[PDB]
Amino acid sequence: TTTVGITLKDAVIMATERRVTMENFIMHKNGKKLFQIDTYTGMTIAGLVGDAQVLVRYMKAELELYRLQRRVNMPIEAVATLLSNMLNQVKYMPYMVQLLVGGIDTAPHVFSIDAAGGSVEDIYASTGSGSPFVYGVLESQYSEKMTVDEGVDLVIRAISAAKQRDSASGGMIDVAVITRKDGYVQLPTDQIESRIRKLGLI
Amino acid sequence: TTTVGITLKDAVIMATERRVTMENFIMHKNGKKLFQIDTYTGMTIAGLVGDAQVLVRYMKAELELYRLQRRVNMPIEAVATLLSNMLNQVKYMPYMVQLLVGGIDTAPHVFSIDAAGGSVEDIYASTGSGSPFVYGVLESQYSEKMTVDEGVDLVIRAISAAKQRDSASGGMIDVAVITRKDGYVQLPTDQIESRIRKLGLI
Amino acid sequence: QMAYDRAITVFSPDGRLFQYEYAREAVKKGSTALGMKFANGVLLISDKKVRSRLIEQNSIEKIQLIDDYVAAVTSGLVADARVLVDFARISAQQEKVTYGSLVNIENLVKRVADQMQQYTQYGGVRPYGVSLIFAGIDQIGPRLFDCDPAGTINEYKATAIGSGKDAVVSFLEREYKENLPEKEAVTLGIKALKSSLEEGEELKAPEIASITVGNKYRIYDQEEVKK
Amino acid sequence: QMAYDRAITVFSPDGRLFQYEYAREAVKKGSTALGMKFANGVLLISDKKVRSRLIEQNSIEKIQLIDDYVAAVTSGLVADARVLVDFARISAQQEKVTYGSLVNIENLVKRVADQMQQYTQYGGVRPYGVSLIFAGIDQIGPRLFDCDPAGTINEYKATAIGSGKDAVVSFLEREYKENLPEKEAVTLGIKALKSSLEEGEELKAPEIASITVGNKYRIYDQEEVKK
Amino acid sequence: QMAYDRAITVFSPDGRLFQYEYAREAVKKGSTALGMKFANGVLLISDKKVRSRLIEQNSIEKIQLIDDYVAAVTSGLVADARVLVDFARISAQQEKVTYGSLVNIENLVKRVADQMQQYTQYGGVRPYGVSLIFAGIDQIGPRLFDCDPAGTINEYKATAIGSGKDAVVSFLEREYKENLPEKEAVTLGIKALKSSLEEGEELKAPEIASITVGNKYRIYDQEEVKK
Amino acid sequence: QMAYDRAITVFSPDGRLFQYEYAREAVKKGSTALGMKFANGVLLISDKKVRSRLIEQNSIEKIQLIDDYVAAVTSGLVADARVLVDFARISAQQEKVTYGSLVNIENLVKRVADQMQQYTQYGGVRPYGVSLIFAGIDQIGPRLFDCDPAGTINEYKATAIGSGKDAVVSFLEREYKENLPEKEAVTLGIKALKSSLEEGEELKAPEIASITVGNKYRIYDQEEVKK
Amino acid sequence: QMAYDRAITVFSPDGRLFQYEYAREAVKKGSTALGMKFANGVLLISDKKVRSRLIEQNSIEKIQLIDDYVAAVTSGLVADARVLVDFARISAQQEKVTYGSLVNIENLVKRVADQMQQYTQYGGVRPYGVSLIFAGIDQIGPRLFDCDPAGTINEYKATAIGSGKDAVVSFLEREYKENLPEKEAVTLGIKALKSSLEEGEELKAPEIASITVGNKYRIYDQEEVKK
Amino acid sequence: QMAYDRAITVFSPDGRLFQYEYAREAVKKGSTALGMKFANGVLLISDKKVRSRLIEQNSIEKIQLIDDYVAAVTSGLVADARVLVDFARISAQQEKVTYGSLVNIENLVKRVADQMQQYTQYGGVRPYGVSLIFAGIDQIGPRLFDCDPAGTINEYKATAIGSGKDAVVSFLEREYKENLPEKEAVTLGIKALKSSLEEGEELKAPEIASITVGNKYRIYDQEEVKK
Amino acid sequence: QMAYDRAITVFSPDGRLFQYEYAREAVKKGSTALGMKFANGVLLISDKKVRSRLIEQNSIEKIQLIDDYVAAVTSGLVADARVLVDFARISAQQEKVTYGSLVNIENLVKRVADQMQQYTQYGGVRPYGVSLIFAGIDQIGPRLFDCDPAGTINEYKATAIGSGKDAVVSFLEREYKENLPEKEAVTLGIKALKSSLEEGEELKAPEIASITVGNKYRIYDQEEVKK
Repeated sequence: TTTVGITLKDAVIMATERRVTMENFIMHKNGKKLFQIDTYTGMTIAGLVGDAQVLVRYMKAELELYRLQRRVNMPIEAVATLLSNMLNQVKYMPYMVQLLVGGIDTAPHVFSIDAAGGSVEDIYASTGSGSPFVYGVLESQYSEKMTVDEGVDLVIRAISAAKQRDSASGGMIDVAVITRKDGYVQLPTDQIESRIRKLGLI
Repeated sequence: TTTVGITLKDAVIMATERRVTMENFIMHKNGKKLFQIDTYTGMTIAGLVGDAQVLVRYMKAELELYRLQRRVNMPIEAVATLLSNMLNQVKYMPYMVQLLVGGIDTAPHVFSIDAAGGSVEDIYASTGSGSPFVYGVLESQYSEKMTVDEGVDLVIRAISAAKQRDSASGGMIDVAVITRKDGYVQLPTDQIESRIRKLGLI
Repeated sequence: QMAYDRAITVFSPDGRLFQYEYAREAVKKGSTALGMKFANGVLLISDKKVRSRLIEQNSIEKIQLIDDYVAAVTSGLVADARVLVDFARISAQQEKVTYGSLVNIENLVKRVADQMQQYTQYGGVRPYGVSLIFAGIDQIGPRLFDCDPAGTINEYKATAIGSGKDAVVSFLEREYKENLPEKEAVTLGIKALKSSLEEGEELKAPEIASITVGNKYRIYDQEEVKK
Repeated sequence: QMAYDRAITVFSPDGRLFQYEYAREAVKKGSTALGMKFANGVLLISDKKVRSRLIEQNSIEKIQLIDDYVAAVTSGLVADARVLVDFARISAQQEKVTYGSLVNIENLVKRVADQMQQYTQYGGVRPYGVSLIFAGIDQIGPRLFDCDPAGTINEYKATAIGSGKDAVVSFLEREYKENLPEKEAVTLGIKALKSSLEEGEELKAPEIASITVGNKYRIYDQEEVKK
Repeated sequence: QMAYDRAITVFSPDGRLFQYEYAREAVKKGSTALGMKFANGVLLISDKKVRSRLIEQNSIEKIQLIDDYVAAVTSGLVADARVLVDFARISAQQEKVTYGSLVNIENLVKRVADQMQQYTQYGGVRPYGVSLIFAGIDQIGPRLFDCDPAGTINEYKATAIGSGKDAVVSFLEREYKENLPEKEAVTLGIKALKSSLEEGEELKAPEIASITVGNKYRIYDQEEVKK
Repeated sequence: QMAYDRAITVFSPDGRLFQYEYAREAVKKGSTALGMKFANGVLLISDKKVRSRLIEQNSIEKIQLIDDYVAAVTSGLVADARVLVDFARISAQQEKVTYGSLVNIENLVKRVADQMQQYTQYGGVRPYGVSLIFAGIDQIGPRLFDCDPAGTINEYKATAIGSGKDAVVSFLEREYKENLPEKEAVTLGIKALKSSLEEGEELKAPEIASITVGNKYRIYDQEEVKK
Repeated sequence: QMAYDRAITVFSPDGRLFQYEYAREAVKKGSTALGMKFANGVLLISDKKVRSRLIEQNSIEKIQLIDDYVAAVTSGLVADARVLVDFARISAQQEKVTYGSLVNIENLVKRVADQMQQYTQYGGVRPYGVSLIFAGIDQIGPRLFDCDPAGTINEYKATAIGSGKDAVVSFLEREYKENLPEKEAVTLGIKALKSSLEEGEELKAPEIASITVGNKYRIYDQEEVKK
Repeated sequence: QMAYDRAITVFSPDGRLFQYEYAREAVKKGSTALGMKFANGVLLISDKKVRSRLIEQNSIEKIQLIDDYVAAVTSGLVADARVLVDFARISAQQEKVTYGSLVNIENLVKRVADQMQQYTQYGGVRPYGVSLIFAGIDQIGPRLFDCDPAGTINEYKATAIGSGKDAVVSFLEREYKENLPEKEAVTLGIKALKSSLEEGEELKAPEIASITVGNKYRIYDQEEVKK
Repeated sequence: QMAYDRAITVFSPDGRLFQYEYAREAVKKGSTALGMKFANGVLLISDKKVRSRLIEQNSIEKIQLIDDYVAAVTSGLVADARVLVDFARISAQQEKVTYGSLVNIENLVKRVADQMQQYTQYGGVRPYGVSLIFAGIDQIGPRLFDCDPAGTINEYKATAIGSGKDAVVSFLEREYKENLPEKEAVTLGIKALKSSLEEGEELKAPEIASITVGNKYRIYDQEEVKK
């Protein structure tokens, strides 16, 4: 698995691959690992599929409830804190997952979360077996001064590399973009294929 | 990880580094391990991040409650005792952490606390994998007669050494100062960088 | 029957529940509201009553959402209404978690009536002094329900609630039409409401909330209400 | 006895349960219905009462299915009826899970009466204000039962329920015949129903639901009902 | 005593339980039945009362089996009778499971009375409005018991139950004989029953059920009953 | 005091428990019996009352064994008596299991009174309407006790129970002698019983049961009773 | 209604809760207080009543903090007020622990009303005899609420509480203005308070507590109060 | 107050507990007894009342031991007295197990009063109708206490209990002396007892039980009592 | 209100709790006492009432210690007072265990009032018939509190309790002075006590207990009291 989430001036960008592996072979190619849990919030997952799908259902509920009762969206620091407690409470019968949380409130934010409840904010992060091949690309090409079009091409250059070196990563790339203006937006597949040919990765 | 807390005539000084390590590699560089839990009280953490973040939330609550009901701040001996019980009560399903507590009441105090609940008062202490490289610097240069400016330069000389010899320690240095006059004060990053160049550690 | 109007768990010699018929008297004290279906949609309206200028106009609204595709409005003891709506907002999430999507509405309204009938057959607890309206879109399409304090469920093409209830159903039972446009049905609704109204009073920026297939709810502002 | 008509758990000096005889008075307020066996089948009918055009005609139906081979209809407090039917729809699945197939019906009707008698010997809870009819096909064949608020069970070749109950059994006890064809028995049923009806009223598209061995239930539409 | 006839858990100044004496009045409302021992066997009889032809004649039978070597018949609140018989049919299996074989009957009748006395010394629950008869064969031989609503047990050579109870024991206390043949004892039983009967009524295909050592129960049909 | 004779848990202004004094009135309705010690033994007697010939004479006996070295007899509500005796037969086995041998009797009688006093200080439960006699042999020797509905224990050289209680203790308080032979004491007992008897009645094969050290109980037959 | 003013869980024939309307009478016995919003802030005031010089002036203050950004003041049974405030001070910490920061106030006020309504629908417990005011700053901005004994919530731009409640809202409903400076609004508040005051009395160093965005609460001393 | 003398958990308008003052009336019905300290010891005495010769004289004794260094005697409902003494005999062993030695007596008397006060503030249970005396030797020395039905504890140099209580304390408050010899104090005690006695009665082999430091209790026989 | 003075959980139409106002009447029956602060200390005094010489003078003392730096004295039902003081002596140790040192007193007094208010809002339990005084030294300094039966807390510079309460506060509200020496304040206290005293009575070796910072409590003997 390979997930990635970065942070820019007024935007957030998250991306994954789609390959899934059950029974020690490639059983599914078009899985799903990137979800919209709020109007200006998204999440990725890596690890045990069942334990992850469950959470995504819990979170979608807790956040849609809040939004209806209080009439506004929960911040991002609180979302991560809510999870941190929901996982630490069962750290001895735990969920075996790694998560990323990204969204917009007054500013962009990205959080990494472990199975025991540890939450840390960062400008960019990655999870999965292909994470290190991504950190190597970001350490060398990331720049806070970049635009959105440049950041999209980056996450693609990064995951396309993990697919070339991690056997448990593969498939078409799913990308999302978040802004206070247009909100959560999942990019069409054709725009991805276009940028790929434009970059030379096929 | 590397934390340190000392004690002077009318002040307390605490410091940490920021590096965090998840999945057996450097996943975050600007973590947080030094917290203000009261007006004249602070805490450090070392070990499992989730178990520590939880506590910091419990303590901030128990102490803000007390302060509102009773209208004054809890002493420091009591803070450490409260924890000691909250940990010994689960010594068989425990929190895997090491803590330091420092503050001001009628006088300065520093306490070290283990996972089983053992609390001990001392003039200076340190936690983390880099602790010993710090005890070696304090045994040789500490002096109760020192000022605040001298104590700040000391904790910096000490952690800067652990960073040179402990692989799990690194990042910018966060420093706090506590006095009955000015209260809890987190030093600006520029003042740290200044003293560093002034000492020759970069 | 002064001898059989003390406890909910006592039938009268004629086979009745006065403590149950009484709870239906606390509902008629509440404001008036209704709901109507139409072409590929459904809506609601409430008899907004003017209050002191000192109250924020964003909490007086009785039109409450349970999800982006379901809403409701209530009449009676306001203290209990605030509770069931929260109970509904929780039952709805249990389905989404259990089935992945609020696939039906009757699976929800049912979880409520079951909570209300519960407080009718056991002693030491009083019923709920409220009836509600539910509306929204499901796999089937536009729906519209109602619930009395005991749990009686019934699905309608239109319905009213509050004090001017009977006055409305009367008017509405005569002039209602199916598969109408949106605004064509609204002007009909405000009218049936205007009917039950006492001559001394008029309409004071009532609440409205409609919806249409493939869309979400729309609480349009008092500005458009004037029209 | 004003002194012995307050609690279910009190016998009168004559050995009676007025709170139990009272619950039987709330049943006679409900609509009328019946059930009849015949050649390799059994059926049901309900006294459909016209209502406002504003109510969806797919929820007024009192004929409720418990499984594709069992049905039922109820009279009395509608709030409680909705509950037992759900209780029955759950007890039936417990058998299928336990025995792989709803092998018998009496194993079901029994689980209900046990739930109703329970609310008759303990204080702080009122009984259920309903009696029911059950019909369906089992390993044996066509069956037909009834249940009073206390749990009294009895298997019949025919039976009625509601307000015109006694009026029907009277008519039906005289003109009933066994092993009849389907429609030949229906025309007989509507008649016994027509009997208990007041002269001022007629029949308003009643509900019917029959079944036959090796088949499933059939709710035929009002169109065929006219015939 | 209008002041001491409200609760089971209250003694009168004379040391009585009116709520207990009342439950014995609901039993005398039930049909009549009896039981008699004889040579290597024992039997039962019930005062079958004609009913509408619309009721299946395979459920009106009050003669109920608890096992292939034990039976029973009951009088009083039919809703409660149906319960204890199920309670008995369960207690009997507990023994077979615990001891491998229903070795004795008193080990069973006792488990029941204990369940009935339980509802006599605690408040918030009414007693059972029934008395029963038990018969069957054990290691000892033919047995025959009876149980009142409070748990009073007594083993008899013969006994009656219902409304014509006292009338029967009178007749039977005079003409009863031990170690008789089967039919010789039946003709005696129907007679004592015929005695308590009102002149205006006769006998309407009563129920009978006998048994003999080394055998099982035998419910012989109405055909042989005429004889 | 009509105001203080409703609940067990209410003292009268004079400091009394009428609901407790009432339970002692239900005991005086029971048959008569007594018990006497003598030389290396102790015994019991009951006022056997003739009944219908239809009842097995092996269950009318009120003399009940708790173990081969302890017995008892009871007066009052027969439904409750049957319970405590079973409670005693169970408490006795708890000792044998705990201590290997019923070493003392007071360790038993105590477990009972504790069960009876329990039903005197708590509401929602009525006391037991019985007093008992206990007799048997322990490490000490011949014993003899009694227990009232509240748990009052007292050890006697002789005692009576039932209706003719006071009449017996009167006679017996005058003519009783210690360390007597067996039959010499029996003829004394039947006499004190004969005293309390009404002139119109006589003695009808009473029950007797004696015992002696190093031996077990002996229920000798009515034959020897005539003597 | 002397027949329907004994229990909270009983509706009157007109659909009311007298035991609930009564609890609202114990509130009007308490001191007076209010709260007003303004430009980027909000405040509170209490009708400080002079007491004996023997009481420490640091505990008479009814202005209580729930957090450095939320406060409250209460009227009614002082024994219960002290409890809810502690309940609020605990609910607030549950959020900070669960969400890392008291992000909203309505998430708090709600946890309280739910605790109060709880004591209204169950028997064996009386409601709370108090209403409260809540104020503070959240992500949204200045807020201001109120809670009656049953749980009724309403958000206001201004409100009063105590005995001179109606007298204040009257004055205040006329002269209130939005987005005012700090002291400009205080002088307005003391005035509306001065209005409800009886002529014989004046103002005795009342309590005040304001706040502004990006800041914390400020309890300024009686010195500045004179001004 | 006929309106406030029904339940223990109700105060009268004057602030009283009649159900508590009543329980103190059941104590004055019991026999008389007292206790006195002296030189390095303490003792007890009871107003032995003659009974029938048929009762074993080894159980009439009210002087009960709790341990070889503590004793007690009780007055009132004998059924409850037998219970607390067992409760005391158990609390004493809990200390020996917990602390290795009954180091103090007040640690014991306290465990009792706590059990009695418990039955005074909760409904559905009546208090205990007894007061007691406790005596014995501890690390301190001779002690002597008393306990009323509610738990009131008080340590005395001397005290009485029963019916002639006030009569004794009167006499004893005048002629009591400290640090006396053993028999010198006994002759004083029997005298104060002789005082409260009615002229028609005398003293009938009363119970006595003394103790001295470094020793154990001594129940000397009636022989020495004559002296 | 004879209709609203039966249960604690019932408000009167005027919004009151008579069962709560009644408990305050049982307090005024107790002895008198007070407490006063001064220069770096605080003290207590009790209206010692002479008793029989037969009572040990080391238990009559109402001045009870909760810790070497906190004390208390109580008025009202002595049976309940003995309980709360034990409850306080336990709550204090919970803090020392939890926080290592009784850092504050209000953290203690609060745990009590919470236990008392608990018995005011639930049925089936009566409140406590006592109010108390608390005094001692904490991190802050000299403190002094009071607690009514419902949990009302208030911190004073001086206060009284008992029967002569109002009489004292009157005197004391006039002549009290702050930061006084020790004995200078005592002579003032005995005077305010002397005031409330009836002319026929005087002062009988009252109890006193003072304390000063950096020290512990001091119960000085009656000898110094004369002065």
